[PDB]
Amino acid sequence: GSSGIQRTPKIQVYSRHPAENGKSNFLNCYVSGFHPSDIEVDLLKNGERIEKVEHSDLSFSKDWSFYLLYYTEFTPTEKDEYACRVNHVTLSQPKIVKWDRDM
Amino acid sequence: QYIKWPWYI
Amino acid sequence: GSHSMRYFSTSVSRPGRGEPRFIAVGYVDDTQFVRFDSDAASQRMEPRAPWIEQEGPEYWDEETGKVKAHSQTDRENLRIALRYYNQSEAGSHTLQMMFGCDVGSDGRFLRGYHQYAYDGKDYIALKEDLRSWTAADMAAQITKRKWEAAHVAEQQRAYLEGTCVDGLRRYLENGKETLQRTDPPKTHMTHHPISDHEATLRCWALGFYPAEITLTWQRDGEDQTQDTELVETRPAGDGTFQKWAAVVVPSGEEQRYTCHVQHEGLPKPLTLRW
Repeated sequence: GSSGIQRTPKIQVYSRHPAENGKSNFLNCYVSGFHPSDIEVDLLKNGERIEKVEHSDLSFSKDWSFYLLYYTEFTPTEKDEYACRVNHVTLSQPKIVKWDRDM
Repeated sequence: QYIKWPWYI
Repeated sequence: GSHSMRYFSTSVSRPGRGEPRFIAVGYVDDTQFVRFDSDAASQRMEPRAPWIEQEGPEYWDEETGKVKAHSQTDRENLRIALRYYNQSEAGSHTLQMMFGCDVGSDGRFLRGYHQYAYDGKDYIALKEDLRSWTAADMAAQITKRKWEAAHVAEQQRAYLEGTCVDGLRRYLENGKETLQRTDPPKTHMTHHPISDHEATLRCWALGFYPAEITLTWQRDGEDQTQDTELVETRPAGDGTFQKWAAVVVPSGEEQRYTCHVQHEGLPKPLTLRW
């Protein structure tokens, strides 16, 4: 039941601090520039949805497009991979963005 | 401090 | 420098899945300090910054009242706009409002704002003179004539020059050790081979506050306006921000490129070189 000009979310997956195996950090998924505001965001650990993820209060930019930060505490390791999964009416399928410690 | 008055479209 | 206070409210209908949801957040500069969520349990304006927790029980009662009333008002405004546009009740629609003020270093009023968007595009906005309205389409012109007849602009002008300014200055004082700081960007460059012929140079800015920043690439002193990849400035989650800019360079030419960083926490803009 989308209304108004649709804008696909811009998705970034990253850590609060430069990653260091064994050191506690924060894993972030920032989604921005989207409309309408109905959206689903999850953080994944080895392809599995992380349970206690929190998010910022819905807000928006000057151009009226929305942004949200999803985040959870975590401890990077060598073997573990992380990702962000986003579903939005503009996406034909859920979009999965892998965490790359260099982005 | 929030606005004290909202009004209708 | 100058400072701003802003409140952003979003009302979203969800036909067949409940009543519309209303979310409001308040910011001083790039620091959130309150929120209200019509779906949440407390049904209260809630603190989100250390320096607003000192406000007493009457602040929270009054603020909770004003925001719950706006919540009811904008819920009804979605119904009105549906009627103005003769849109179907099957559709999901959105009403966004933004209001607040800017003040200078001495705390004098610099600008006020009071504006609405419907389904993501301009609906009606208070002009800078705080006396007249800009209406985006024929539905908003109905609202504009209504608000002209009820002198709404006089009330918003009074809020913007009075209460909005007083609150911002007060918040700036109580959170001075947090709001009047700047954190300069920590900067570095990374290098990522693409093939045997090309590598990505990425220029990083981390841990800065406020969020405003400019990163640009140059090749032999000339701007790389369009071969540069730039990401949206993003929160670290700790109250600082991050951004990077990337340029694709032919292997062996890395040293022709410079990255340039402008941030208000810097005394002079930076130049970085691989």
